[PDB]
Amino acid sequence: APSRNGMILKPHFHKDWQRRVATWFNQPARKIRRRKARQARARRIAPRPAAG
Amino acid sequence: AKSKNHTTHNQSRKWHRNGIKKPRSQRYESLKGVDPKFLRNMRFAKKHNKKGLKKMQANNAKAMAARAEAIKALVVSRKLHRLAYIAHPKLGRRARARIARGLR
Amino acid sequence: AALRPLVKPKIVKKRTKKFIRHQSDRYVKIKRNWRKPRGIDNRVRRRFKGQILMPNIGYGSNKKTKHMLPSGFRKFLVHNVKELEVLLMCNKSYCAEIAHNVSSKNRKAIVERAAQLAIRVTNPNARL
Amino acid sequence: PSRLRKTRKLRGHVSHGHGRIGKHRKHPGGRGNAGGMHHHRINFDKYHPGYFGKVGMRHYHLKRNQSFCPTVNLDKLWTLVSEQTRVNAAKNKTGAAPIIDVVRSGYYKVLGKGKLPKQPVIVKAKFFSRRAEEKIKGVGGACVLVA
Amino acid sequence: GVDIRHNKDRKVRRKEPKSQDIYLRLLVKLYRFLARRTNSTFNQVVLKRLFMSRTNRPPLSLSRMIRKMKLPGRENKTAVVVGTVTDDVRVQEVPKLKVCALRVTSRARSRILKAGGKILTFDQLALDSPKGRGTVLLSGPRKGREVYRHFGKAPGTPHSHTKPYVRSKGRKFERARGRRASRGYKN
RNA sequence: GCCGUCGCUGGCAGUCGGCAGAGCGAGAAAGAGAGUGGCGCGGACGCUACGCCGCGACGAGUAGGAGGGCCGCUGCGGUGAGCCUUGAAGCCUAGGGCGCGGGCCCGGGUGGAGCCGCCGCAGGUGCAGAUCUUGGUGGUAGUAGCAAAUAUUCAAACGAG
RNA sequence: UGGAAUGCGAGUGCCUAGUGGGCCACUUUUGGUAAGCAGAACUGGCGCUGCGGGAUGAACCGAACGCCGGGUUAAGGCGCC
Ligand SMILES: [Mg+2]
Ligand SMILES: [Mg+2]
Ligand SMILES: [Mg+2]
Ligand SMILES: [Mg+2]
Ligand SMILES: [Mg+2]
Ligand SMILES: [Mg+2]
Ligand SMILES: [Mg+2]
Ligand SMILES: [Mg+2]
Ligand SMILES: [Mg+2]
Ligand SMILES: [Mg+2]
Ligand SMILES: [Mg+2]
Ligand SMILES: [Mg+2]
Ligand SMILES: [Mg+2]
Ligand SMILES: [Mg+2]
Ligand SMILES: [Mg+2]
Ligand SMILES: [Mg+2]
Ligand SMILES: [Mg+2]
Ligand SMILES: [Mg+2]
Ligand SMILES: [Mg+2]
Ligand SMILES: [Mg+2]
Ligand SMILES: [Mg+2]
Ligand SMILES: [Mg+2]
Ligand SMILES: [Mg+2]
Ligand SMILES: [Mg+2]
Ligand SMILES: [Mg+2]
Repeated sequence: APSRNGMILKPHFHKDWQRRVATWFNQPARKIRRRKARQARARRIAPRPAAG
Repeated sequence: AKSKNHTTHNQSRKWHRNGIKKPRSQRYESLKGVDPKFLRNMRFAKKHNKKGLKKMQANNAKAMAARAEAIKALVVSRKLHRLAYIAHPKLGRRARARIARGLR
Repeated sequence: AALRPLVKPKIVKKRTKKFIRHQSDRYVKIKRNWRKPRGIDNRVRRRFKGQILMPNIGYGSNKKTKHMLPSGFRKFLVHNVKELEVLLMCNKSYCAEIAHNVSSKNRKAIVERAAQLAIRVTNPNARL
Repeated sequence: PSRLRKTRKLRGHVSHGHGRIGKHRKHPGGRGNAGGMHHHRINFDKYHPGYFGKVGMRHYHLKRNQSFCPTVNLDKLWTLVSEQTRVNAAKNKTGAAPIIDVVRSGYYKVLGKGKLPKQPVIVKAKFFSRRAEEKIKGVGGACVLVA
Repeated sequence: GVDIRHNKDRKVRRKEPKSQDIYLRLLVKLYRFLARRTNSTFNQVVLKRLFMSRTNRPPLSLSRMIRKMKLPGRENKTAVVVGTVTDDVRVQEVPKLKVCALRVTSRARSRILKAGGKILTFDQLALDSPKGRGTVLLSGPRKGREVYRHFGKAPGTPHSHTKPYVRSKGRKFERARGRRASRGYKN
C-alpha cells in the first residue's frame, strides 16, 4: 500500500526471475581468458599487427 | 456486527496537544483574489513610479532643509537618600573618601 | 598486614539481593538471569505490591564507591608481569587479579613481582 | 551491516514492532499499485495527479537520435574555448574576433540565458534562439549557421 | 506529582560534529575554546556551523561571494564560509578577495590566487581574527537542493506547485487526470 | 542522602613558576593598561578535552519510536613479543566478589588441546510459549491388565533350576 | 509612558511507527417498561497505571510511581481481628 508521498514503482519481478540470475563471478576469469587468447593470437600471426 | 457510529470524544484533547495555533500573520498579505480591474491599475501605478523620481528628491531635500533649519533655531527620607547616594559606586566615590579620610 | 588503599570509605549498597527473573522459581527452563517481563497482564511488569522487583537506574551505586572491592581497591585482570607494571603508579587504588588461565609456573613470577611493587593481589595463594 | 539494524533491538519484544492489534499480515490493501481508483484513491490523487488517463498523440518507432539537440546558454559560451583565447582577443587592437564553434564542443543550439562580456565573437551553431542572436549582436558578434 | 509535560525537555540540536574527521574536530576544539573564553558571538556562530551536517553547509559559489563582498562598506574584509567555495564559470572577472573556508575547489583556488587574493584556513582565521573582527560571514543557499522542490502542499492540491515523484518525465507520466480540465478535473 | 535524565547550547587549554608572583563571584558596561610633560632553588591533584568539574529541575507507562551498552554468540583484518600439557575449551560447585541490569571476574574440582582481551569488519547472532521440530525423561504406576471357545491330576527322568 | 492582569523562550522543516473493535463516571440527552440495554454532547478517567482508603472489585474516593532515612498529611479511620 502507498504510504504518504512517494514514487509509483513497477518492478519487473512478477516472473521466476531467480531462475535466471546471471552472476558475474567468472568475470576476472573471462578477462584472463580473453587476454591469454590475445597474446597467443599475436604470437601466432607475428609480425603482422596484433590489432588485426 | 454493529459498532460505534461517531464521536468527538478525546478530540479536543488531541487538538490541544500541539495547541490550536492561530494562523500566521505577516505585515504584507498576498493580493490574491482582489478586484482584477483595481489590480491592473495598481500595477500601472507602480510601473510609472519612477517618473516622479526627480521631483521626490527635490521635495525631500527641500523638506529636510526646512526641517533642519527649524531645529537649528530651536536648539522617601532625606537620610535614606543621602545613604543611597554614598552607597552608589560612582556617585558616592568622593563621599566614601571623605568619611575614610576623617576616620583616619 | 595487607596493603591498604589510599582511602577506605563506607560502601553503601541500595540492594544486595540479586534480581531473579519472573517465574524462574517455577521452572528449570527459566534461568534466574534477569529478563524484562513484557506480558500484557504481567503483574510483575505493572509493579504490583509484594511481587518480584524489577531493576531500574535508581538502584545505581554511588559513583565514588562503584566497582570498589570490600578491601577498598578496584580490581584489574592481569595475564603476565608486563601487564602488572601498569598498576605501578595506581597501587593505592587498584589491585591485581591474575587470570584463571595462567599456569602455576607463571603465577609465582607475577605474585613475587607484585610484592616488590607493593601491588595487591586478590588471588595470590592459588594454584600453589 | 545487520548489527546496526532494528532487528537486533527487537529481540525479546513480542510483535517485533508491528503491533499487537493489527499485527503484521501478508498483504492488507493489495499488492503493488492495486486500489488506485479505489480504496487507495486519496493517495494517488493527492500525490500523483494526472496518473490516470491519456493525453496527446502516439508516435510509433520513436528514434531519440533525430531530436538530438544539446543546448548551451550564453553565460557559459566562453568556456568552450581556452582562457587565453578571450584575453588575447580582449586586448587585441585589430578588432579580430575569435570563432566559437559550439558543435565542436558538442552543442547544436545556443540559448540566451545570461549576459556576454563586452567583446566581439563569431559563433557557429546549427541553431540559435532569438534572444541569443540579439545578445551576440549587442557585443559586436556575428552568428554563423552550420549544418 | 508536578503537572508538566516532558515531550520537549530534550532539545534536538548538535553539540559536536557527527563527522569523525580529526581535522574538523581540531577546529572544533579550537573554536570551542574561543567561543567559551571570548564575548564574541561570531565565534559562537562559527562553532555551531562546524557541527552542522553536509546539507546544512551548502557550498558558496564564487559569483555569490563576489556579489556579497561587493556591497558598500565591505572592502578589505575577510569572507568567511563554513563550507566549500565552489567555482562559477559564469563569472568573467574575479576581484582580489580574502576568504576563509573549510574547502576551496581546485579551480576556485587558482582564480582567487591569480587575482591577488588570499585563502585562509579556519585555524589561520583565529590567529588573524581571534574575535572575528573585520569579517563577512557568508552562507550558501540552503534551499538550493532538488529535495526542496518536492516539499510543501501535496502536488494534487489547489495551487500546489510541488514537484511530484515520477520515474520518467513525458506525456505519458502523470499528466492526464487531475492536471487538466479535459480529463476529470484540475486544481 | 544516592542513581540516572534534562537544562544552564554552564566552567577548565591559566599546569601562563626564580625569563615566577598566584585575582577576575561580583548589585549596578568598559584596563589588576603603557609609558610623555607639568641565607634557601621550593611550591599536592589535574587535562583518556569522546576528558574532567559545578549548579538547578525532574523520573508512571501498553502499542510504538529513539539512544547507549567495558551486554552476550560465531567468523575475518589488525594488535596484545597475549594465554596454554607447570594444563585450552567444556562441564560441576551450601567458595570470594563486581555491576541497576544484560553479564563478568577470581577460588576449587573434573577435563585433556586448544583459547581469549582491545581497534575495526561481518552475520544463518540471544527463546518460555508457536495443539512449534527432533531427541530424552517423568507422575499416572508396580496401576489398567495378562477372563471368548468345559480340564486337569499322580509318579519318574534329564537338570543348578 | 512597547499603552490591561497573569504566566511562559519561541518559530520552522523533513522523515515517521502504532492506531483507526473501545469502554466507564458527574452533568445534559434520544429510543425503550426497563436493562450491567442501544445511541449522542462535555470533561475526566480505565484501556497504558501502580499506590493509600472503599473487606473484596478495570473505572469510586485520595493520590499518580527513580533507590532510601526522618517528619506531616489526603481520602479514610481508631472494641478485637
Ligand atoms: Mg505504514
Ligand atoms: Mg469503528
Ligand atoms: Mg491489560
Ligand atoms: Mg514496548
Ligand atoms: Mg502478534
Ligand atoms: Mg514499527
Ligand atoms: Mg492494521
Ligand atoms: Mg482491528
Ligand atoms: Mg508487509
Ligand atoms: Mg516525581
Ligand atoms: Mg513521560
Ligand atoms: Mg519527544
Ligand atoms: Mg520512564
Ligand atoms: Mg546448585
Ligand atoms: Mg587426543
Ligand atoms: Mg554463519
Ligand atoms: Mg526451548
Ligand atoms: Mg492388578
Ligand atoms: Mg485370553
Ligand atoms: Mg452506553
Ligand atoms: Mg488494546
Ligand atoms: Mg495517558
Ligand atoms: Mg490511575
Ligand atoms: Mg463495600
Ligand atoms: Mg516516610
